[PDB]
Amino acid sequence: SNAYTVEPVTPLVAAMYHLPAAGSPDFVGLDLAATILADTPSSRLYHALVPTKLASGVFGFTMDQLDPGLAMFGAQLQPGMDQDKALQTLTATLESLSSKPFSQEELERARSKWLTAWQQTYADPEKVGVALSEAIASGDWRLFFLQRDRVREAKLDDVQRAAVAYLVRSNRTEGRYIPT
Amino acid sequence: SNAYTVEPVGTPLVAAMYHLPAAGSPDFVGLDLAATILADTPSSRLYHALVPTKLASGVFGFTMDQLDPGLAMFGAQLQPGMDQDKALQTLTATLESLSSKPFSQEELERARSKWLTAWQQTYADPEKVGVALSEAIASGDWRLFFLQRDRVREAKLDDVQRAAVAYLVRSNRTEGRYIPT
Amino acid sequence: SNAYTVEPVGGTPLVAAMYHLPAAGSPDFVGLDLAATILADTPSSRLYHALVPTKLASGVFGFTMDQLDPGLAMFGAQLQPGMDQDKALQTLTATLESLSSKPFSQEELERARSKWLTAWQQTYADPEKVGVALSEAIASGDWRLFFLQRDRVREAKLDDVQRAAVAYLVRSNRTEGRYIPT
Amino acid sequence: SNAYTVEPVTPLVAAMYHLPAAGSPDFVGLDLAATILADTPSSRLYHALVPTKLASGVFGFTMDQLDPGLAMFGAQLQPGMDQDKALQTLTATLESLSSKPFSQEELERARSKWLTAWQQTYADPEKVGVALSEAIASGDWRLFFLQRDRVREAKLDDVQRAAVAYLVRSNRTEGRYIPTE
Amino acid sequence: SNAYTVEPVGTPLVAAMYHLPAAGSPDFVGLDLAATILADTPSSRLYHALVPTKLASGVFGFTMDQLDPGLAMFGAQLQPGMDQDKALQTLTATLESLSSKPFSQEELERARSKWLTAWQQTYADPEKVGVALSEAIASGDWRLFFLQRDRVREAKLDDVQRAAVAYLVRSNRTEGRYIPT
Amino acid sequence: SNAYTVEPGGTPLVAAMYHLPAAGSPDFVGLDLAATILADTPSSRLYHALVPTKLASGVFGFTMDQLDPGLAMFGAQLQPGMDQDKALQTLTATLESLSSKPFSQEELERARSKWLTAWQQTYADPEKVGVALSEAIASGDWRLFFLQRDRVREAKLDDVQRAAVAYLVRSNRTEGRYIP
Repeated sequence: SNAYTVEPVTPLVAAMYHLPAAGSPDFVGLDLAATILADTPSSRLYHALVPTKLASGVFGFTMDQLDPGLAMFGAQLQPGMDQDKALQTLTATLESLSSKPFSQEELERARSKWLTAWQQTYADPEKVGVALSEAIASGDWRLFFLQRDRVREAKLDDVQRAAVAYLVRSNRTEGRYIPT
Repeated sequence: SNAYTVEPVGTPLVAAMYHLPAAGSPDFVGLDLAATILADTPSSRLYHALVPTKLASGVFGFTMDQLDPGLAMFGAQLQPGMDQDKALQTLTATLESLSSKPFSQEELERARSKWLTAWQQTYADPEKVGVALSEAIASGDWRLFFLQRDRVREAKLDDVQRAAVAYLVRSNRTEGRYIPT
Repeated sequence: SNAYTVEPVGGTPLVAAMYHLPAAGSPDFVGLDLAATILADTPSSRLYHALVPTKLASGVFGFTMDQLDPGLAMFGAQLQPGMDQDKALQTLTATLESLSSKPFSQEELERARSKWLTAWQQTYADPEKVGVALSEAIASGDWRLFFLQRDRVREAKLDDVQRAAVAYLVRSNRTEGRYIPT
Repeated sequence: SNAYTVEPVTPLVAAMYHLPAAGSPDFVGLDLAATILADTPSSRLYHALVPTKLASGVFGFTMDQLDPGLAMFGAQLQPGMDQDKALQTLTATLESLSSKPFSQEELERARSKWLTAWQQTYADPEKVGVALSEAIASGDWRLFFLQRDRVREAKLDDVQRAAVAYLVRSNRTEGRYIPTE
Repeated sequence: SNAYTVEPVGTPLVAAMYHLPAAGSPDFVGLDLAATILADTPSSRLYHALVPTKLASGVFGFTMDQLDPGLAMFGAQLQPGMDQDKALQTLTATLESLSSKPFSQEELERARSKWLTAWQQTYADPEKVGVALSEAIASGDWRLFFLQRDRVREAKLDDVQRAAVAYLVRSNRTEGRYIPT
Repeated sequence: SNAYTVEPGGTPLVAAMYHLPAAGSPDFVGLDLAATILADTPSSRLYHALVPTKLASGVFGFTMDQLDPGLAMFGAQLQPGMDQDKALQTLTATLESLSSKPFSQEELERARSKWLTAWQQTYADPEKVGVALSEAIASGDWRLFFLQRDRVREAKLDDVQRAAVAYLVRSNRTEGRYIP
């Protein structure tokens, strides 16, 4: 999944987490969770960061073409903002979701997002060819199809379990971009 | 603006078409954004009204000011057997009774973001900007491409609610059915 | 439908034959849409086979253009310097206007049908593209057309596509033209 | 042609000029001219407007799908920038090319840009169909190839002559967009 | 090559992949072209063997050289309740019994047209070309981007035939099933 | 950067490849930009030395960071008749003689604007940004997607001149030729 949401109204902080096995319920869980966490102003990080003036915009990606595969969350700040506080709020928000469980509505939003994208990919043999090759490079051709099936059958508590299981300190690495 | 959301799982369709306000009206942006709250994502007024209820398999909303007259089109795709008169009726009553379920600020922010994200994609592409400018001239004012953006940027909930309420009425409504024969 | 098929081997003369489309609401419209792909698209197309292995042409093309009023179908051939433009135009129009004695095969229809439906599914999977296709159907006079054209294509019989091409690809509807560079 | 070049780093001014018919041997001259005037940091408009802090960016398009067809040039400014000066500098630049004629280098850059986009169009059957359709809507299907040929054969003097002939005060309309802050 | 063809008028899949010869070997393009004869459009060998027999609903075939080893993968899209054993065995047989049903010139021509049209689209876009040259160099030979093209242009029926029968072999096969949970 | 510019046995081509500096090196952006000036549009150095004079029908220039080691590739497309050795001597001398004909400020602005235009188009599209951050991570540092845009923004003529002259030298030149 790919999310980058910036306010209507450049330093950057990031946090990255190792993903589970490509073919698992947890992987599809965190793919969906990343959308809920970073996509649109309704998302967890935007709501946590922007209205409160700690960040100018937020993003969340799951990057399966890396080995290790990574989920990467972050925020772009304005010139004079507090990187320390921005990074602490970001990781706090991401790592404390048993305190703030996903809603069915949020799950549905992400599921719909994910499946829209798969359908555009499938309708196009050029895109299907790339995706299948990414599947064989991940280890199994069936993944392309398997993952769609996981996403259609995903219940709220799997996705809750995936994110709580993987968005944890022991699996966190931080970054900041501080320009010259 | 552009919305089509279906359920995660030939096909009969029902549609309601509304005339838009003039592109230069300070209600035009109201409707654009309204169509998104109304028809985009599982969270939209139409999806929620038509799909868990099993009245339709998916919903859409489009504003197409490339036409004369300019139009908003909202519709639902049904399954083979679903009651077509029930889907249409629910469809229109959803669109036309927003005074009874008013837009939230969160709904607006959701629609404003999508709109501005689309505008910035147009803007970064000189080919798309040239198209967007000549469409603005075709609607009678080259400024409109930037004016629309500034109006979305400054759009207040009060103004979006009023525009949708003034324009999504039965007297501005043209119904359509497509029944694969 | 849109097709431009070239071979793998002054400037380049082009000859062309123009015909008119049926109304977009007519059964025939998709017939002619599917036909132009059979006539003009890939080395297996009727035009390509008549003009290119025979060395009359460098490539062939076929487009249906309903954004015009009148709506127009355009077929043509790309020439090399030295090739007879009249003999090309001669053969191009003979192929188009004699399908009556050279009827589409089931397999040809399936080739054009598969292409058409793939394009349709790609359009439908994108809200942006659907919004455009819907506005074009409205402009055409029936928002239903976006879906109806699809339904008509998936159910397309060989006899109906033949009859459509045979009634529209006729000399009385035909206007020839040529581009010679410089 | 399409051009929009901004400073590496919502007010706007614009001037718009009627185009000759597509089949006039003036019409590609203006196409190429517009690129010279409006594309990249080497453009006549960028040079006059941007280092001088009258605009953050400039643009220029030929819009042949309008009737009447237009050449549209314009500038985007930051809020405190003098609108009247940017606008007078823009038009002055466009309408005084007899005192600063095109160089062969400029024609070459802009000719390569045109022919590159034409080749990109030509390689896609879908884009060809639309271009052929627009040529027929402009007056003649042959214009699609014939404009390529003219661009290929375009001499500096013809491009000079067409710009100078059509970019004059009797052929232009002005505009400003002053946002409602 | 890419091929994915489905019947017009929650689904299992059965497949078979084979190792390609090295990119730079002469048989490499034969197999690229072969998979198109085999898998692309309703006239393809897989389609005739699996769709009218109602042994499959759609077929695909792709050669993926970015992979190491490179593979050609062929497959069938199934309906719940269709014979999976039979589909795969008819699939694997079709791909392995080509010598009894040799490729026709017309089939070669079709495959070549598609290959070169795609190659021309890559060459037309600097960014794609750079990507393609970059893969060439990773193969250990920049020239390959250009050589493959010339190889395809020259390709003879006899060699495309031998390449396929040399490589689409039970010796070189790995088999797959995807059944929905 | 990617550039291929053509004029209005089969097609032979000749090439010269040079190792790029590290992506995080302050010379990387320099060479990215220099490739544009050297090979993009008729006004490019290679086009001017090779095309008007008829030693080639087109020229090209890429920097390919996704390789290990990263390369600048330059080349020329010839007509069936032309002399390959001459094209290659003229291509290499141009590339290796930039002390003699320094980049202008104008050249640089055209290169920088091209580069930044392509960055804003990526940045505008959340899918594109995700891919670009993956390469950045694969290149060994996520911050590069941004740092390189800041670096292009601030790139001065003399740094760009110096980067190009330092890397486009006889000791870094591997030649190649394609003759059908």
